[PDB]
Amino acid sequence: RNQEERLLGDLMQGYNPHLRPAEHDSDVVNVSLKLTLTNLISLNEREEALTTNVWIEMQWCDYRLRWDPRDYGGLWVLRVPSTMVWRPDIVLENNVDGVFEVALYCNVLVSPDGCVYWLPPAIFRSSCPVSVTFFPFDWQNCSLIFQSQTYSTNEINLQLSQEDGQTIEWIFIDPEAFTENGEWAIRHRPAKMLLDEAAPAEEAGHQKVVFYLLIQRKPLFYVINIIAPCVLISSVAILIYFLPAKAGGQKCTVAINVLLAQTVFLFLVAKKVPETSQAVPLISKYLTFLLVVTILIVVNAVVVLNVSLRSPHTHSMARGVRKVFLRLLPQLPAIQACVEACNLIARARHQQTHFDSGNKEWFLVGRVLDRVCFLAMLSLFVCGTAGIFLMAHYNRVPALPFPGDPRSYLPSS
Amino acid sequence: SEAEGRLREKLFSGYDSTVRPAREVGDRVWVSIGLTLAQLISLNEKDEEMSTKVYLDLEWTDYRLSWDPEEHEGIDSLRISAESVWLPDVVLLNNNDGNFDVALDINVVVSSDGSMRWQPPGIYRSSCSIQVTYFPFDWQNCTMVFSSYSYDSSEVSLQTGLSPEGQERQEVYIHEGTFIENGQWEIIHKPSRLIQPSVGRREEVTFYLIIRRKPLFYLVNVIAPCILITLLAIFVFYLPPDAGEKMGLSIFALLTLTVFLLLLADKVPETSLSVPIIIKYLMFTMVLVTFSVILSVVVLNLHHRSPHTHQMPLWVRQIFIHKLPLYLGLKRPKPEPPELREVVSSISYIARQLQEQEDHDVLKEDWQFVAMVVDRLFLWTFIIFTSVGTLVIFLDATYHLPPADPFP
Amino acid sequence: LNEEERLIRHLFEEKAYNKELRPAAHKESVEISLALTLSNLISLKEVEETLTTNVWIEQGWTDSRLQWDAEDFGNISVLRLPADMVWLPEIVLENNNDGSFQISYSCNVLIYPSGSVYWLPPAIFRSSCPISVTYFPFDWQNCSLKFSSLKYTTKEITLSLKQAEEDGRSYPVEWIIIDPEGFTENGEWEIVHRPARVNVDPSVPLDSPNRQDVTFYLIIRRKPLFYVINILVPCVLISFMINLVFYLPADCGEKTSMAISVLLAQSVFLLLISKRLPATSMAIPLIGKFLLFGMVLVTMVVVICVIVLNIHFRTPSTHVLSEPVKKLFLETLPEILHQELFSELKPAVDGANFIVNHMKDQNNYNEEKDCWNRVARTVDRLCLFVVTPIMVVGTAWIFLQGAYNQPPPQPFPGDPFSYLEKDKRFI
Amino acid sequence: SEHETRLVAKLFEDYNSVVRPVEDHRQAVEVTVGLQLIQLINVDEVNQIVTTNVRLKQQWVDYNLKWNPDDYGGVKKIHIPSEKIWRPDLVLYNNADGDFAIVKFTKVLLDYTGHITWTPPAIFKSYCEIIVTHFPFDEQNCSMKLGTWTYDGSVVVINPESDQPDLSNFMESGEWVIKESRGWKHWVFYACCPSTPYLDITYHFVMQRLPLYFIVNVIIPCLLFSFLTGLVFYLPTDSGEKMTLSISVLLSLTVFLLVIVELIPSTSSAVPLIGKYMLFTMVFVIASIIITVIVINTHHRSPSTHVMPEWVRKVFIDTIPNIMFFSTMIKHPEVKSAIEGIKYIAETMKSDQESNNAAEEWKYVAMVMDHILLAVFMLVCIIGTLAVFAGRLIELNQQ
Amino acid sequence: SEHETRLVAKLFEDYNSVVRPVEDHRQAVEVTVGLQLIQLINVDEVNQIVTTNVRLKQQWVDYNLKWNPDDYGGVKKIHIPSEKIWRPDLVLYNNADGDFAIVKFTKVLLDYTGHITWTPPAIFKSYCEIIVTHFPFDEQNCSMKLGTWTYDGSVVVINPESDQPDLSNFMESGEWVIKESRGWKHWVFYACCPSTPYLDITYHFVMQRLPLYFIVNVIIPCLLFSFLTGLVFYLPTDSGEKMTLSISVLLSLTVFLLVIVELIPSTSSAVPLIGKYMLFTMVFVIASIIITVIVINTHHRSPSTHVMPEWVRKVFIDTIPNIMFFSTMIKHPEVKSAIEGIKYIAETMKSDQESNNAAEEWKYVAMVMDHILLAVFMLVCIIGTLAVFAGRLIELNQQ
Repeated sequence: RNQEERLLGDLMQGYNPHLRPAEHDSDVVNVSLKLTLTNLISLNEREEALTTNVWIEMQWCDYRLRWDPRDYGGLWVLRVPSTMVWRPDIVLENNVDGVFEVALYCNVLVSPDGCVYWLPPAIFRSSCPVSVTFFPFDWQNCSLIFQSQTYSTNEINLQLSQEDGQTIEWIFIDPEAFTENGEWAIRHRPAKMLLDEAAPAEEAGHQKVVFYLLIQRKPLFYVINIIAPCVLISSVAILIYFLPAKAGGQKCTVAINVLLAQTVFLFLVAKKVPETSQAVPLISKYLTFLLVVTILIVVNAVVVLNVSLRSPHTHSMARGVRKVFLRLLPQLPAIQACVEACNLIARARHQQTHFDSGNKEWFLVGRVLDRVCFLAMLSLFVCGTAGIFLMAHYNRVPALPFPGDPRSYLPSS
Repeated sequence: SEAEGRLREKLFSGYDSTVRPAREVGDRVWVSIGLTLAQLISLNEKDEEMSTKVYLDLEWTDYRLSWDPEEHEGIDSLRISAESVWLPDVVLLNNNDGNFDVALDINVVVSSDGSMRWQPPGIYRSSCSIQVTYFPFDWQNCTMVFSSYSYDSSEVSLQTGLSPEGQERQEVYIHEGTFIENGQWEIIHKPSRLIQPSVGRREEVTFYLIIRRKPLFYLVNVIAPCILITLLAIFVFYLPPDAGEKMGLSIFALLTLTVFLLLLADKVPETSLSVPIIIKYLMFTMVLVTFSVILSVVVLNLHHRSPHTHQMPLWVRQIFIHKLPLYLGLKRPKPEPPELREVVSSISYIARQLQEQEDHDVLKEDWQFVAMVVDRLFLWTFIIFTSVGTLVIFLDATYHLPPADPFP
Repeated sequence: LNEEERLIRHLFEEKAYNKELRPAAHKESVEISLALTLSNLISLKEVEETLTTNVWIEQGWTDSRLQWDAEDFGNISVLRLPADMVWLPEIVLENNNDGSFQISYSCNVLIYPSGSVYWLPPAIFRSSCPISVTYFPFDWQNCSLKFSSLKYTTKEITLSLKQAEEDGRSYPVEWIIIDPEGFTENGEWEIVHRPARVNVDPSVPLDSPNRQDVTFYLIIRRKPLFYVINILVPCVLISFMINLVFYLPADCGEKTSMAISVLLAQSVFLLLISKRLPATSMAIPLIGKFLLFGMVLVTMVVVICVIVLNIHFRTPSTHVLSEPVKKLFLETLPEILHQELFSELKPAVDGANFIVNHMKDQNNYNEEKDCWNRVARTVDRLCLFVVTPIMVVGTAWIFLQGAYNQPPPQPFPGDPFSYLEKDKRFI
Repeated sequence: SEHETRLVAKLFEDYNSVVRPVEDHRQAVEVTVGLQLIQLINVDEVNQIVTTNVRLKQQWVDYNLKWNPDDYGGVKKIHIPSEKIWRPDLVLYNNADGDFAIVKFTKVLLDYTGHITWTPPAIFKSYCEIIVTHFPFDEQNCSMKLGTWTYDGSVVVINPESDQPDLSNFMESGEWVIKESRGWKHWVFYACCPSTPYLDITYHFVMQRLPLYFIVNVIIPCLLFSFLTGLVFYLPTDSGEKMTLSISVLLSLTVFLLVIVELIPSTSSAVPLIGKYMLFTMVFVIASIIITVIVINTHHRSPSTHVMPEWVRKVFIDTIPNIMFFSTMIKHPEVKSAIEGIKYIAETMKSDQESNNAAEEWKYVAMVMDHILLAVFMLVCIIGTLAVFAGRLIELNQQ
Repeated sequence: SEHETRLVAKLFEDYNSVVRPVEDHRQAVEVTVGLQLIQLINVDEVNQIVTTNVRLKQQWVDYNLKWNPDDYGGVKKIHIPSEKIWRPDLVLYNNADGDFAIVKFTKVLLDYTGHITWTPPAIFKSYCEIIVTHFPFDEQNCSMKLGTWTYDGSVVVINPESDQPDLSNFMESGEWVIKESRGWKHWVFYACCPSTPYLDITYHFVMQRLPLYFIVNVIIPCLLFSFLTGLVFYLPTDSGEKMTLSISVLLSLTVFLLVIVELIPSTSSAVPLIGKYMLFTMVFVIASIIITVIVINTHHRSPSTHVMPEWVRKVFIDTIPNIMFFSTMIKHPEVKSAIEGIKYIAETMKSDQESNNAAEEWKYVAMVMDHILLAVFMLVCIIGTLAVFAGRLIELNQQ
């Protein structure tokens, strides 16, 4: 390490890490920025926070750190602690946890022409406003915004990195380091350099580099574990129309219990969606629709039971019985005491028969009402389910990363 | 004082706090370790971690920090910042949160002969393997292992710190005047033992805490409701089949037990080397209520047997109408012209119909009496099974006691 | 130049201040005056048994090394310095349970020409407060903030309370200061007593730093309107519906189902209430005692409903209605609680006789059924009049134990002093 | 730059960061203080703590950090570590579970005229008292009291940069909308320092909650169950399902009440109106249960056990239909034994018909009571629904 | 020790900790790396993070930290702070929720030959892909990739100390059993540095979950509730309690589905075994409900409103004997009025008898349907439970 020690001593004599590498004032230091996503750790939708493992590559050139390799035994690279060199204070502006800087302050790699290469790792928790309108068949547009916390445009030039003639306008993904998230698939990964032209040229954070991640959820877990259970348990509600309209038929028990089950499912769904109010989730609207359908099922079960268990002595309605029969076809001296008692017996049996006939008419009326309302509620349930699920199905990610920009922002090859 | 300043300047002239105080090569630094428990903060069984607040008591000798009090205006003791003197690298080896060091940097008391006494505070989270078998009637043996991280036995040798009573005191000190007992745990034993390595670790000082849980919370909140629900499950067999409420009672008792298990899951440990006795009791009760549901379905099936379709086997008649009722005390109450021609025919038909209805009713009553005998037999069987199982589990729990000796 | 710059150069460079040395002779003790200003009682977590408080801790002493003549420095009469530039008594909260002994923000010290050092750092302290659950939600708690020096013993420093002056008479501030310009009231806890004491333990040795301490106590009373409205009233109203099963008939009315549903509601209440309090074994909560008593009562009422349904659905073909039971449960208790004519006609007369006998047997069967039903109703009314008084009395007793609980008139039992500002003890 | 190195060497040769940077110790340091709200992270209601991301811009002038740009190659501005210079000791008075003072020491922009600008970021977790009265249609005012801790107004004067805090870089929140924001300067006399006033700037933010989430997840199911309550009185007593409906609706309202308990702080300053609604519907269902028990008991009174009171036959049989509409309701031993048996049969059936008539009268009374109670309870449910919510809703829609 | 004090003063008078500790810059530093797993703190499946307590033993020779013991009183080994010397910068590539490198800088043991041993502790929170296919009987392979960050293989060479991690101080876990453990060295070319290879050592641990907790707390209740599904078909239709049983079972399985869903990651790479079982028993119970509704409808089919189809009579009454313990099923006008009354009574009982008999035919059809369905559903329960679990169970008992 004689040559490395000699070079470090020579370079660090008189070097101020707190002063910019501007040989002449009014010079601007070009800082190239590249991002390598190693693992998309999570997207916490409740906190609206994207946790990502990244390597943030920062390149610049310090004129003070130049040397001739021939004077140092052919040494062509030096690992220096990043605290002893000047750095551009590049920070993630849209962090949520207050952590602005990188995690590990690893070494920089200085080259003989003075060009410094820093590539620290970081676990960044950025702010991602989550759109919930198509949950769980949704895609999210998260951003990582990088800017200098100290220096303005007149002091540094924050540009995207350039390969051999090509600008790397995308988040890099090395196959030797990337791990795929089991819930989120990265569809588009562009990068942009944003400089508000009319902004002050003296304030620090106005030139930014924004790395966008368009990520699509993999909804297999939510369909298998949440949606299909809800659909089937709601279909159980439809079965009460076939149960008899008498004691022991147990219509209301079934209907209210499936209502409780659907409320439990609403509780489960509410845990996994933010408390924002820009829109109602798709699954939440479907759950509310199912709840209303079950409530109307309860209402009609009560009405049908009331009509069926109506006593003949209570009241009768000639118009009501007529209308169901219309719809039924499309749907498809001791002798004196002896004779007195015999007449009383016969008249009592006649009254019993008339009462039974009235009860039977009411029972048929209730059955017809239940049958006509069955088809209407089945149509309502099927139509609502189909419409909501098609609305889910047609929420595709946009073809291009930016609307109005014909470019794809993908690597050449 | 100026005398103190001059003394401190003299002592720390050419003094290296990173160099162990060994006057000769091969010399050992003897360190005495004691512990004072200020508060047993908690024992989290889910994380399997014991949180405590303690005051260490570390004592050793630094030959470089000795002086003559007569030459320094009678100063015989100093309170020096702990970062200005060499410290033993004593750490809690079995910590759970990754924190090894003490909570606060305080003064070391240095005597004129070079004796160093350091009593730092420490909020520690040590690992404890929870024996879950008798939870919540359990006692835990939670250890705090203190050892030098770097220095080996040939460099720094540990020993147990003696209280002012001397006699090589081997115990965690607790000041009974100020110590506030934990509301969930009672300290039964609190020894301290110097574990020396075989012939690769180094010497350590382990402070053990045998702590017995106080199970009143779980008795009130879990055990007694379970006993009540089980007693309710017994009485489904005394309910008539005609009420039409056996299924509701038994099933909703099962639902209540499931609710209790799920809302108790937030308190029990989550290891898999054993099953808690309370979880065993809950599983036993759930299985018993499930069997109660099954046999209630059987009784309801027997009660509603249509006489005209189901003919009673003669063996059923002998066992369940003649033999068992005597043993169960369920004695049956019963010890066992043209117009005139047509009227006569009609009246004969009425009499025959009422005879047929009477025979049907007799068979139906026999079936219902069989169902009733079966119901009473199941009532007694469930009373026996419930009482025996509950007694066995409760005696197994109650006879689990903390040890009388810290180290069998 | 600045007289501040000249004064700092005089005190710290010319005189060579050493912050590691106490401002006293070797065998002399420094007097530290301590006061506490409560800015906000952030929370009292019962499950964790932790009091989080926002407090300004006022420390004062005299450093004769940091004195100057104001005339020699442009009549400068105060100087702000970093706390790390001067010797500090290093007062810490001994009662912390999170491990944060020190103040939060190490602000500047103010030094005056007389040599008096005045420090008022703020802090957010999380102290251990053991909780009494016996009267929850009508409970009061007694938390304490104990302050002491772990770096110095009673030989080296002397803790004492701040002294204030009124009309030239000096008194000690024996209470937590409540600045109206910097205090915010807690919506759940009201402060009843806020004393302050200097404790010296004669049991521990003189060379122990734990011998002396200054303790600031907060006796606080919970405001129970939230729990009364949201928890107690629903649970009590649900519990008292168990009386309604006794009015339900034994055929249509689902007595057992309603009663066990009340039991399920009580179980849900109990299990969700157990999570709002610690799992200590010192006592059972008041609400917990009420819910256990109610659950036992509901279990008894369900057993009673089972027995009543058993009695109601009895028949002549299974049970014999004894005359003692009949008289007891239908007369005694209800009163206090409130030749062709031979041969061709033999078929006719035989059929008529059989039909008549069948009707008589059916009538007797029905009357026996009705008698059993009335016996069951009498049992139901008796059980109502036996159970409802017991439940009302138990509920009233438990909640009157709850309501009549109040803090002691004095902060410390056995000490007549009120520790109030109006009763300042001049000395 | 070499000239910048020379300048920074010149500025900090005899510099003292402890001393207030003014020419004379008798004059005060003038500090311009401005707050920039970057994001409202959280408004935790149970703990009553508001977490915000902010930038705390502080501008002042340092007397000893001036230079002539001509003597240093025309350098007019530099960037200096903030730890090397005197700074104001701004502290957030109402800190709850955060840092009292700035802990992240960014760099300061220093002009040749001595003007320093320092814009540190902070995550402030301050104490907002949560007025729960109109939850979830509630409006919260949260303050941030910032002031120099150890410097009184005579030695350091803080001034607000502008009346309103800077919301130019504010990321809009999905749960809250800031209606008003304003900073007020205050000269406060504290008991610790009676003789001198201490200055503070209190930046307050009025926030209106966006209630759609709680409307969908809490209010709508609860309203549906409240509507479900009313249908018990239209359900017949012969179905044997009134009690199941009533107690099931009750159980659901309990679980909703004990989640809304979890969603609200346990303070006693006020009772939430959502809690008022839940208590209202709980009492409503319990009255429904009691009255249903009365109806069920009425439906199975019989002449064998209960005699019809005159007032019941006066009201519910003739007076109630006036408002409603229904139906308003050779002798031989064996031979003579047969005749007497036929007499017994006739008498038995006549008595049974009379008993059935009385039972039907009781059922009709139960039926008219059920109709009256259906109407009354549906109207009461609608009135209680509107009365609780109409106030805040019309106030906010008129706002 | 005065000898050691002099030695430590001499060794660090002109020491530089920035440069690699080699005599010549062209040679690489040979580092021996060894992982010691002290404890497996946690395996979070939902967040897919493995928390482990470890000791990262590192051994290497420093050229400029050698001495002759004879010159220093025979001192041959010393303990020095690690922060003052050059160290390898070993980084955990797959860090998820923790520190990338060592943050506890414990002392290093330095020999007189320049050999340095540094054994810092760490709490690594690494990323492990959690395969849920066989949960709660699953096996997880979790890796830890450790490598020098800024030093390539040409300047610093890391070697494994042993083929396996050191488990001699491993505290046995109450939830996982380590089946196999192995450390592999890899030479990897990264796009950032395409010229030279970077070295890493990946230590992987295969872990078998102990399933007793999830068996007792989840699986057994689910088995108990699924066993009650088929028993609805043994309940009579006249009890009016079939729906109670079926619906309560459905609600309990819904609650347990919520419990299981809160226990697994939301990844879409596989469906869990327990989730497959839950969905199977849900479809099972819902099918039971549908055919129970059909059975109840058949039982209550009024003969006046429904004619018995001859195919139904053939299939259920005629066919399907199986166990047939079943049965298979002068001249006054007053006298004239008496004749008419008696005839009317007789004909009414005739009609009632025939209607009742047709009703019992319907009930018998329902009974035989219930008897077939009971056997079918009871067998399907065992077959489905075995077909779900037994494959993984026999795999584990056979491996």
